[PDB]
Amino acid sequence: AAWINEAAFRQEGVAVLLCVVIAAWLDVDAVTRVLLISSVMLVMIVELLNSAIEAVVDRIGSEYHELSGRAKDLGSAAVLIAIIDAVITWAILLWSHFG
Amino acid sequence: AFRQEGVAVLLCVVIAAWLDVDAVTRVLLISSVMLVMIVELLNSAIEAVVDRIGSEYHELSGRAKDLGSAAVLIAIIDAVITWAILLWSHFG
Amino acid sequence: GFTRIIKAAGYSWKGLRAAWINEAAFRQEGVAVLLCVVIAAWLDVDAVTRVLLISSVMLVMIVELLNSAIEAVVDRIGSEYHELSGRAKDLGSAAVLIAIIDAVITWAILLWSHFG
Ligand SMILES: CCCCCCC/C=C/CCCCCC(=O)OC[C@@H](O)CO
Ligand SMILES: CCCCCCC/C=C\CCCCCC(=O)OC[C@@H](O)CO
Ligand SMILES: CCCCCCC/C=C\CCCCCC(=O)OC[C@@H](O)CO
Ligand SMILES: CCCCCCC/C=C\CCCCCC(=O)OC[C@@H](O)CO
Ligand SMILES: CCCCCCC/C=C\CCCCCC(=O)OC[C@@H](O)CO
Ligand SMILES: CCCCCCC/C=C\CCCCCC(=O)OC[C@@H](O)CO
Ligand SMILES: CCCCCCC/C=C\CCCCCC(=O)OC[C@@H](O)CO
Ligand SMILES: CCCCCCC/C=C\CCCCCC(=O)OC[C@@H](O)CO
Ligand SMILES: CCCCCCC/C=C\CCCCCC(=O)OC[C@@H](O)CO
Ligand SMILES: CCCCCCC/C=C\CCCCCC(=O)OC[C@@H](O)CO
Ligand SMILES: CCCCCCC/C=C\CCCCCC(=O)OC[C@@H](O)CO
Ligand SMILES: CCCCCCC/C=C\CCCCCC(=O)OC[C@@H](O)CO
Repeated sequence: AAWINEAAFRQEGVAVLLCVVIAAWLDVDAVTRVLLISSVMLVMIVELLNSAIEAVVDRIGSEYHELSGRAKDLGSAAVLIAIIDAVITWAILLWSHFG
Repeated sequence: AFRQEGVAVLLCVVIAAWLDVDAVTRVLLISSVMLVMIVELLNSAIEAVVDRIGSEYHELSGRAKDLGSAAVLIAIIDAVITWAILLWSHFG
Repeated sequence: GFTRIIKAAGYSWKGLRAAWINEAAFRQEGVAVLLCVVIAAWLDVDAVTRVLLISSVMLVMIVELLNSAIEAVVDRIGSEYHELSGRAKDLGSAAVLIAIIDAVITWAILLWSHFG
């Protein structure tokens, strides 16, 4: 409900969205296509969960606590691992596809 | 309801075993369903925190539940795309 | 932008570092994950199987980190509200254990079909 109107989410969304379109056009087999799409959708999923966690922390207050920062650091780490999994997925699958 | 969610899993698992597909297709079909559960469980956990922070509404209280529900939505969508693509290929 | 990434990549490193430093269980988990990838990378399998073997154990790490974040929130709130902090932790722990089960099963089935 109107969270999709922030810049960072739009660039993240459009990046993921763009990959799904690309994956939908590539001449690959079904299992590869599913994996190409799954890897980038997971990034969007995890980022949504990371932002959701961040919302809960900011909800509590602006006064800083060590665990408040750590929850955000762990959420970011989850996204990073997701992004790496996506790059690796496309790397392994689309290697030697152009030729 | 996780009660119906659990039976929904079994049905997908039963169908997955029913169809004459190889191990890779079988792992993809079921994992996608399992990812929904994981995200839902994670979303439900986030919700449990929000609800005890306060019984009041806040800009950030409801913003979390939306982003969490969005994550579940994206997971369910990915699951449908997977079952569509694979079954289409299987019955090609 | 380019500077958003440096800032976000920095929080990620603090996340992984703090998670590593604070628990032996996490360190041993990261080792188990790291090995599994190395093994997956060297196996003589097709590209989709390779990705499946890698992708799954990665998901374990992802869910682990997300859950650890959620745990940090309920500990932040304090002792008083504990009981629904308990349910949030129970839910998140289910997500972690499910993901690990999926990883274990996936590796079993796939390595079975290949070596068998
Ligand atoms: C920084 C050095 C390591 C970086 C590794 C990243 C890309 C390489 C991945 C593994 C390639 C090394 C050979 C292992 C392997 O894949 O065996 C498969 C074999 O069937 C043909 O290569
Ligand atoms: C209610 C709207 C839901 C989405 C609208 C319909 C989308 C059409 C198909 C579902 C996913 C297709 C994505 C993959 C694709 O385009 O390749 C198709 C081809 O691989 C079939 O094997
Ligand atoms: C500066 C623009 C960057 C664009 C993003 C990168 C583009 C990636 C791939 C471009 C080619 C699209 C795939 C076309 C293709 O493989 O053909 C599919 C097959 O059905 C042809 O009959
Ligand atoms: C080796 C060839 C790879 C070809 C491209 C594969 C890219 C796959 C996934 C990357 C898309 C991630 C989109 C989300 C994103 O970047 O936002 C996260 C970050 O900007 C927020 O801090
Ligand atoms: C185009 C951008 C590249 C981005 C960097 C990707 C680094 C991460 C993982 C590297 C794994 C790719 C190699 C996998 C592979 O298929 O080996 C090559 C082999 O198929 C050729 O015989
Ligand atoms: C021969 C086997 C096919 C017969 C069709 C019977 C289908 C029965 C159950 C299908 C799976 C149940 C769970 C899937 C599901 O609920 O997806 C809905 C999803 O959009 C979440 O609302
Ligand atoms: C060919 C028949 C099988 C179709 C399988 C398609 C898989 C789609 C979704 C899999 C996950 C099921 C999750 C069910 C769910 O969360 O719905 C419950 C809720 O929406 C009802 O209020
Ligand atoms: C050899 C390594 C295997 C392939 C992975 C290579 C890494 C490629 C791109 C990663 C850089 C993007 C950094 C994204 C990031 O900072 O995450 C943001 C997140 O933590 C908070 O939104
Ligand atoms: C194969 C692609 C991803 C490979 C990594 C899989 C899991 C990701 C990270 C595992 C934990 C890395 C954190 C290491 C770290 O920060 O330790 C610092 C500490 O030892 C300093 O004393
Ligand atoms: C908690 C248990 C998780 C354990 C994590 C580390 C062990 C997991 C997988 C490693 C066992 C694979 C052994 C088979 C293998 O490596 O194939 C050999 C292949 O290269 C044939 O030459
Ligand atoms: C925390 C981030 C750490 C990132 C770790 C980097 C990932 C390392 C290896 C993943 C890529 C494996 C490439 C597999 C490969 O090259 O084998 C190709 C072989 O089949 C040739 O036919
Ligand atoms: C077949 C053996 C059981 C395996 C369980 C896996 C089934 C799939 C999803 C179940 C997740 C369990 C989450 C339910 C739960 O924890 O509720 C209890 C707790 O949250 C408060 O009562």
